[PDB]
Amino acid sequence: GHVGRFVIWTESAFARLNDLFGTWKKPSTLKKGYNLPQPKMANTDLSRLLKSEEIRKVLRDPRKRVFRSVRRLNPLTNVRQLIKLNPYAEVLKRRAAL
Amino acid sequence: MTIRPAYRPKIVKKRTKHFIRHQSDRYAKLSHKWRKPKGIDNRVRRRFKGQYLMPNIGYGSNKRTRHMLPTGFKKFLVHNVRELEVLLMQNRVYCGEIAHGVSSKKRKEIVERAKQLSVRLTNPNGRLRSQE
Amino acid sequence: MSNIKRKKTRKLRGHVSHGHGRIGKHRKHPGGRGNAGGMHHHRINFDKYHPGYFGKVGMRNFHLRRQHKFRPEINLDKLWSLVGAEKFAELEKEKSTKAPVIDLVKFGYYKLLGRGHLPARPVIVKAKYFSKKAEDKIKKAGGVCLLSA
Amino acid sequence: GIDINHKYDRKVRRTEPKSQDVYLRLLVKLYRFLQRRTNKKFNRIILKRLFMSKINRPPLSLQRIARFFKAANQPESTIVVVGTVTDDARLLVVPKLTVCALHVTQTARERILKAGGEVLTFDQLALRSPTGKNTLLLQGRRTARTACKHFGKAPGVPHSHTRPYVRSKGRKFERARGRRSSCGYKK
RNA sequence: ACCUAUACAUUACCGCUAAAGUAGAUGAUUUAUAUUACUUGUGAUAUAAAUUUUGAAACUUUAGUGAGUAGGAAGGUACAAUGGUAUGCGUAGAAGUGUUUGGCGUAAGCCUGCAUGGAGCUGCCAUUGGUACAGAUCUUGGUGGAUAGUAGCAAAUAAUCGA
RNA sequence: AGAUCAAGGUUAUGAUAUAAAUGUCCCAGUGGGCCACUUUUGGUAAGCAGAACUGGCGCUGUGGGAUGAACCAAACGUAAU
RNA sequence: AAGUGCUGAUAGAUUUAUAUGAUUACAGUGCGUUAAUUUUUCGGAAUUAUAUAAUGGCAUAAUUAUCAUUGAUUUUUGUGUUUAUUAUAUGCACUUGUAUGAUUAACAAUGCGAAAGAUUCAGGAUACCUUCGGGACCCGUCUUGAAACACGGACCAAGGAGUCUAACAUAUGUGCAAGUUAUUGGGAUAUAAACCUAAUAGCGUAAUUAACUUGACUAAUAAUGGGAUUAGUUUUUUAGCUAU
RNA sequence: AGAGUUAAACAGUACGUGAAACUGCUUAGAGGUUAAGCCCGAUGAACCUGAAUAUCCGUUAUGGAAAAUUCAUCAUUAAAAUUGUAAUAUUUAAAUAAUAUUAUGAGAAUAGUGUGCAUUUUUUCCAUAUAAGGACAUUGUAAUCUAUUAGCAUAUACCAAA
Repeated sequence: GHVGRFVIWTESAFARLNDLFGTWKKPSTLKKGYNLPQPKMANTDLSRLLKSEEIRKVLRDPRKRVFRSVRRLNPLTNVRQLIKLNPYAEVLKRRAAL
Repeated sequence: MTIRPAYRPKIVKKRTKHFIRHQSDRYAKLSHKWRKPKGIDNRVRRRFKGQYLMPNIGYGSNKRTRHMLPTGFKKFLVHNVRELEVLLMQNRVYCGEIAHGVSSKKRKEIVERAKQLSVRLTNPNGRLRSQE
Repeated sequence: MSNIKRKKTRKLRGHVSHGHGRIGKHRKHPGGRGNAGGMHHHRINFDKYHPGYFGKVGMRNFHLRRQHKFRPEINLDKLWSLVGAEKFAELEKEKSTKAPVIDLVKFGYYKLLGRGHLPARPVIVKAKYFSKKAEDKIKKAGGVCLLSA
Repeated sequence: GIDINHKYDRKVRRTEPKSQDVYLRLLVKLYRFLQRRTNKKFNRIILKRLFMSKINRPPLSLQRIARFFKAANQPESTIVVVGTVTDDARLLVVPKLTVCALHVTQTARERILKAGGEVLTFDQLALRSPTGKNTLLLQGRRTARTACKHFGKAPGVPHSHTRPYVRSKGRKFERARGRRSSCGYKK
């Protein structure tokens, strides 16, 4: 089930494969009505498909940070979050403590 | 002499003890290797108090330190020499154990070759045998 | 020859009652063997899902022979794929030295029906039969539906 | 504690092609990238339709390639079909059109090329119209097929018309009691 | 006041579920410095050093969340064979078996040392089967307690001496 | 009762969305239930018999009631506080 | 209600942030107007105008709208007024500074992976023995309910039970597509394989009647013709957005 | 029981392996409570597994040796590729493309020769300077965040209660 045995063609062997499975242009003569199967993807190179300059004039958003940064502090014991969150509340600290 | 890897973590563990299969104390036919009981009036399946404990995924170890050995390394069964050349630049996450099939003749080379690539073999002094 | 891991028995083994129940065990034949009884204890199953079982509509033909109803069929829908479409372009210049000659019984067909909506060229159709709309919708285009022998 | 999340919080869909086809499982690899970096909805419905079975990618004859195209005003809109384009002999003269398809029957490749236009795999589409400008993305009927004719059946309602699982068409095959008002009843 | 749950809460970890991000690497990015356009000022160029693959079936980010018979679905795992493969292992010791050898796995399981053994065996990719046992008064062989010496060796009159 | 025009402000209670909508396989099992508040019929009563509603047990561990299938708290990934 | 002013303790601290993406925006320190005022004299210290809409305060106009209306409450504000309050007007360098990337790290002590040789500190219900505490009924089964005064089971090794087939139906995979399908046969031939292949034949392509009859849209064109609800491609002009 | 034979008698006619069930013997510790077993936390004994080197307020300051070089400011020379141009032939009339040949050019690349070619270069080992030659682990310590628990209490404002 494993494709690709190492193979050796002779000369007149190799010159008959354009008859057995005929060609891309015309069908075959030695297999009546046979027609070579067409792939679902003819160009099949992704790294040149994605390369590409026909596609990278469309692409929008290369989101380049990660933005994890998560921990919830406490704005009732950590004063430095009070003045980040309610900035006016810094004043009332320096007013009544004054 | 091999430095333990890649600035080692602290391997911590939910249970060390292994799970030991209902009624295996009672019978010599039952192996201690766990079976889930399926049977209806069973207090172990039902998870009664002070019966024992079943497996689940909740005891699953940290995904960093999963399969890590005591030495911070992870195993890699080596079976001949040119499997050690796989560990030429994995000698910093993995470690080799020479198989049980590998004979005393070849092990002397695997031990000497793996001393050059600095890997930490987990069983040298196997088939020593300071003999013929 | 069938991949067994996807069969349930690899998986149900072993929990006890193998998928079939503790209460209502997998017994031998708990409803009847076969189409028993589609007229008493399976009747709901037999009407729905098969209305029309259990009767006789009738005309008995002792030893039907399957040649006296042979009559293969063709609509006007094809009729012109039987000549080449590459032989349709030339009569579509327009230039009518034609109708063509189609001999539908030499192909395999007898009855020429009329589904169709065929083009404005004439045709000459030698088939053994007719529809009412096969005769009209050809002779409107000029040609003639003609009797094969 | 909370009551609840029951089910199905597990939403229901298919998320990779079940074809192990090495050509299809590469056009997916591409079209993942053409819809996460160009957020078109045109390109979702190609990644979504590269996933489905062969039911859900039903054939679409050469005449509906053409019968839809001639609904006009887009004379260079390529016809995008995630599936098969077969051939209609009941169409005689075929217009010159450009076709994107997974598979094209050769009796339709011999005709479209002769007209002559193009036949495109889905990688030549994306290297030409990555955002899908000037394309016509069609699909043939999913319930065209005759397995679907039998769904679902109470004889007793005035609307079923849904096709039993007989073995054979004739009299003395489910045609008597419960279908005719003489024998039994009319369903 | 205080004690008390597998509940509540904040944290670590496992899974699930739901979202979200990454693939121009004859590219991207640093740090300096030479030059520089110079826009005051900041970019572009040269040099020197540096970082920058992932079974994309992968990696990264985020949040919620976990009862279960009967029952269904997924993913693993043991057994044995076939077709390919591992330039596999093996009388310098295969299978098996034992074992306070040492670990791995959440588990099924698995690797390894020593012991015995004495000729074959395995990993992977396919496809398959006479494919996993605690039960069935299951089958067939073996063995325990009882009892390893207990019930018992009591009808038919009876033997004893010395050689 | 309809088919096309013309005019229309700010879309017409509240609070919700652990996604909803829809096919197929009507696929597995099930088609012996018991318990309880309030309602209730037969019986003299019954841990009896039979129904209506809601919740449970069945399938369910943990905390409490010394004890317990259903009571009262509470529903259960491995751990610390 | 305010931080008012703290003092005590507890447990915990993900992170290979490139083992395929900011360590930078913040603020905080150390150099470059002024002048008197004050205080200690060794610092500090204080001071105005410096530009606000000014927000709060006062007076007044003004109007929206109202508990109750003598009034009060407003509302849109607007002006004047001074009483205060707040923010903006800190670049260039430079730190071992704070924050923020699930915010744990600075100081010491103890001890040398130590050539073979070999200790220290932590850990090991691995699989047992010793010592205590807590919990803890026997499994399988049928059952509404089993530890049951329900049935089977003394113990152990081997064996041991959802399969082949036939015909359908659905789902998925694959090939070809109005077709498709060698396989009964034949031919080539390398060997019960593979290959090649004529005439059919099934199934599909057209149906409905008990039957004989009959046989699918106005038309050279048309997806339930027509209608709604339509993903999507084309398209409209409009400010308009990044570049221009 | 010695001895002998064999590679082996732990292959001596249960004749390969030799499992379990059950057990005689040795060694170890222990015994009046769920009958014993068992779960979880610890324990004594025993055995065992794992453990670390380029820095504070740096992969910085600085002196010794050795060898040597396609390295220099090196220079020629010989290749073989790479990359990018151009040309021919294969091509689906053309182009594109793709292959294969031909040729240009740059920088690189080895190998050989080469101011001084060891002049201060160049690859490798040694000196002293700030915290210290650690870099780790096990700990007492310290302050920080999260969740929390107990504690003292500067001060306003409110309603009648005089």
